Amino acid sequence: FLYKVNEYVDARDTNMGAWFEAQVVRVTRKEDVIYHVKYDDYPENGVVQMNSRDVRARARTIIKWQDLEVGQVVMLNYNPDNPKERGFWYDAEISRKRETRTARELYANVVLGDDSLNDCRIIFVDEVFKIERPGEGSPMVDNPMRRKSGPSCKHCKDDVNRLCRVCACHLCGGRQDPDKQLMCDECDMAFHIYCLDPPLSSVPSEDEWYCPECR
Amino acid sequence: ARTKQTARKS
Ligand SMILES: [Zn+2]
Ligand SMILES: [Zn+2]
Ligand SMILES: [Zn+2]
Repeated sequence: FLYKVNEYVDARDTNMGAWFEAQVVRVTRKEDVIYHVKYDDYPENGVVQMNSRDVRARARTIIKWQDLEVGQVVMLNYNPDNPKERGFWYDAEISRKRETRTARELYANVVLGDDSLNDCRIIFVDEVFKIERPGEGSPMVDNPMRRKSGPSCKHCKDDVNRLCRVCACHLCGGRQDPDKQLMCDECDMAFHIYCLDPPLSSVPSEDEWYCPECR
Repeated sequence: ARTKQTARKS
């Protein structure tokens, strides 16, 4: 049938409506089947079950500015919360494009996991992906390149080997053992479980946690 | 409680 095991694909999180880089692990039946996929860089989530609807062949082809026509549904990067920043990958129908001397302006209606979002100013016009349509093209069986996702930091430049205090631990600057990296519900700064002067031994089951700076 | 691993998917 359609998608095979080991095949690299994109899994759409029905909640936020975004597409994530994943890989098929198993395929069961209830084209009405269940896809058990694992996310490349989300091991803490393990295997996840997906409807055939929320699974497509891994994106690979980039549509450059010149070939972007209005009314063309594609997959681009957008950050609904911080539009001026890099976000995640959603489906969108390009509404209009406007090129001047200072910038190529791309506008599209970003589709989310509940309802559309009309007339969004797409920042990354060079990173537009063509949606692989079921059947057309070959299956992705070889480990492909990585799309850049998640907001970037202008203090360490997202360089893994660099210690930061804005995107990493507000205290030391490390970036390891991230599931123990408490995040204050006030200044959004990260604090390791084992860094602040009474080192906590576990995760505060309490919904909120306000760091020392914020009491 | 929000850990950096949890708040990833905004
Ligand atoms: Zn940083
Ligand atoms: Zn630390
Ligand atoms: Zn704080």
